Amino acid sequence: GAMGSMERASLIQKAKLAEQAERYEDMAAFMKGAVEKGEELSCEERNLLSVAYKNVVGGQRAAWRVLSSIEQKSNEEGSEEKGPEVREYREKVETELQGVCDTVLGLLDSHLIKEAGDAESRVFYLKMKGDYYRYLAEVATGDDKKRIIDSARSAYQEAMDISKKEMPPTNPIRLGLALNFSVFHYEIANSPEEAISLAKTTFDEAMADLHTLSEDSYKDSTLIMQLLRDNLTLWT
Amino acid sequence: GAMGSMERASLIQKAKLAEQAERYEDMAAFMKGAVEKGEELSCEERNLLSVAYKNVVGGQRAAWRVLSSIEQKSNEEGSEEKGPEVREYREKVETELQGVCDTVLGLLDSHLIKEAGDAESRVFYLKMKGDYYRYLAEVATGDDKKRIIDSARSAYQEAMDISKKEMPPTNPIRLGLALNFSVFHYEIANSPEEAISLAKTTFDEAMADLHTLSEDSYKDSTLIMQLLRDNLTLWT
Amino acid sequence: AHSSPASLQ
Amino acid sequence: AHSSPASLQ
Ligand SMILES: [Cl-]
Ligand SMILES: [Cl-]
Ligand SMILES: [Mg+2]
Ligand SMILES: [Mg+2]
Ligand code: NA
Ligand code: NA
Ligand code: NA
Ligand code: NA
Repeated sequence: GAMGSMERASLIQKAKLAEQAERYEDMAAFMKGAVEKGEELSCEERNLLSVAYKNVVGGQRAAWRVLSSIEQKSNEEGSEEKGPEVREYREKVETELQGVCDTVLGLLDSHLIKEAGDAESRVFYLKMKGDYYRYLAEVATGDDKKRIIDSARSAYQEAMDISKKEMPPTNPIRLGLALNFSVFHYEIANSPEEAISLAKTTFDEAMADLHTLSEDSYKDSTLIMQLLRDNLTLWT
Repeated sequence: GAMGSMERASLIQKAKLAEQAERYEDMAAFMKGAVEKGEELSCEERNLLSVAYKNVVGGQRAAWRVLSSIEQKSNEEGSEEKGPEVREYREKVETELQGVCDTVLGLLDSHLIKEAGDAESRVFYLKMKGDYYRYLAEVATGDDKKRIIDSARSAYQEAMDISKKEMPPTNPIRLGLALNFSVFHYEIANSPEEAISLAKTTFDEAMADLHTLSEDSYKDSTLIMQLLRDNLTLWT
Repeated sequence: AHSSPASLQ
Repeated sequence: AHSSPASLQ
């Protein structure tokens, strides 16, 4: 790897600089290099890894959606033929997106998840695994679509089982996991009722635990709770 | 070049798709491929080329400014030593910026400018040449700084001479050229009075020619005139 | 729909 | 200071 010669601490320092500069591709390459040093990641480092790749794939997902919409319009009745270019370029963006998802899933499999024993790290990584299979599912169309969806579901479910046993209902990782599993149900698995039920139960159980929290933890938890509420308002 | 096998028309079509998707690196690669087909560019194609590379270098310039500011703070009295990482990463971004500028200047030199005979194309390209030397000047510090600055000045001056002889004072290319030469004077050449004089004369001569214009041309011209006014308000 | 922020405390 | 838009008619 091109980062093999750089110190772990230098990679982390540069990842933070890249974040400040909004250079998320650089940030992701630095954090990939840090992961490949083979040591477990701290909480802050796990968050840097996620921020970097979420922003990279986020740009690709937004582009893919624009191109897919153009492609779908080109396939309506009355639309003039324009040749293979729209499909080709959508496929180019899609392949690059898939490559990023595969890179992240590779890092989680070699060897972040197997070395993660504490609930906060293990749930974070399993959530990430569900998320990047979900992003793969958003563009999947062929024989592997069902297996991609089930890989996302399985990762989220393992994370949910751990989070319910080991974390308080207000924990931001537990909340963000439930939020994203609910989005998976609604947008990927054609299960809007499950999505709504999960969002509601998650929100209500967090509400009843807010009284235990400091001012700062309250702000962290309520920020994610508002996203659950926003989704429920959209879906109901 | 990786675009050598793709039809010119397909490259232009994909450049427009990449613009819609905000995939400006892709857009620039497509337009570079189109330029390398060896045919002159139409007005629309010249604008696609400029949009693509302006957005690419724009992200690099913004990142460079963030990193340069961090680096300068690290060199104040009382600042703790943090090692070579900030300088290294600033240099990485700077080298990538320089590479993009060199690519653009290479396209203009081989062979866009020499084949451009009409004032609208020749002025547009010479303006671009001044602009990308100006971006090089923004990061230049060593023995080549003076020669980079003079290369920007020379390109802008040749463009100005043609635009004053061949274009009306309201022409958007002429206006944008004058705007950017004024920014060159203020920000690069340490000549704020020349910058202010150029912006004022340019604005006043355009104002006196607006009466000749259609509604749509009036809107094009006044949009650039407002930027001259905005700069004068900042500088005076 | 909104998904989670990347950074979670 | 503001510089020119990239696209110029
Ligand atoms: Cl393509
Ligand atoms: Cl670096
Ligand atoms: Mg616990
Ligand atoms: Mg004329
Ligand atoms: Na060190
Ligand atoms: Na076509
Ligand atoms: Na064709
Ligand atoms: Na250091």
